[PDB]
Amino acid sequence: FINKRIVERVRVGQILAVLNRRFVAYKGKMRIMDITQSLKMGTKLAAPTV
Amino acid sequence: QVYMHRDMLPEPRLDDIERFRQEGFYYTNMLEAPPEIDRVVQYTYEIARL
Repeated sequence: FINKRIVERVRVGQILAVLNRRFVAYKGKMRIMDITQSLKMGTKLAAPTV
Repeated sequence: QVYMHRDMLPEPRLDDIERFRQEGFYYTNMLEAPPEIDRVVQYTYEIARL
């Protein structure tokens, strides 16, 4: 006994009845970059912070 | 006492060429008197960076 729907007998009228998740995607023009390597002691920012 | 201000070079007219030649026309950037303190804006490094 599993209590999870691993294999289900479904009629072909509801093949695409599993489309219930919302997805987002960035467009092709955008770039994704990491800035964790910019944490160095010599850096000073223009606007001071508390 | 060094200031930055927008000024234009003089363009004197030639009423009589001999009379204009008689006087020693010349131009300077020397200031006879410093500008009024209520018409000057002070910049330091911090405000420029901000």
